[PDB]
Amino acid sequence: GSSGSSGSGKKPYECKECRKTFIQIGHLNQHKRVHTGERSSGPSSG
Ligand SMILES: [Zn+2]
Repeated sequence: GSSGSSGSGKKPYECKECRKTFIQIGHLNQHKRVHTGERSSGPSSG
């Protein structure tokens, strides 16, 4: 099951939704906001 190639060294930041990292705080400062809402839009949805 679990698996992961070699790498993924100490990462900078880490989102909460897409759990994505960011080299610079600026790129995240804006992204973080992008996660305003649009939640629970998977099942029984388009
Ligand atoms: Zn995100």
